[PDB]
Amino acid sequence: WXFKKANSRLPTSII
Amino acid sequence: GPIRKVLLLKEDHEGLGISITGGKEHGVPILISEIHPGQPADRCGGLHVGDAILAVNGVNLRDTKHKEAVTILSQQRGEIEFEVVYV
Repeated sequence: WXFKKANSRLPTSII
Repeated sequence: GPIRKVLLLKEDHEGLGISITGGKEHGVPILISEIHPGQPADRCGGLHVGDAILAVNGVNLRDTKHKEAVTILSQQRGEIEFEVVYV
């Protein structure tokens, strides 16, 4: 739900 | 929700099967953005997209930059405990 800063387009890694 | 501790079993040829985002330099926790089907994270059935990884095997990741956290996570072997909370 809604707007969480942790949902914003940020650098990502696949491990 | 509440903190959960979840055990993941990773075989030596496998990765964890997660995409992770976030980190100290972004002012957000280390977060699970994807759970890859069939890989260890998926198989444990206790982890969700949107979970913050607070610690892994007792390594506190609440105040660590992205790359460092990814490095620590990728060094873990065998039966790995994740301390998580849903954000």
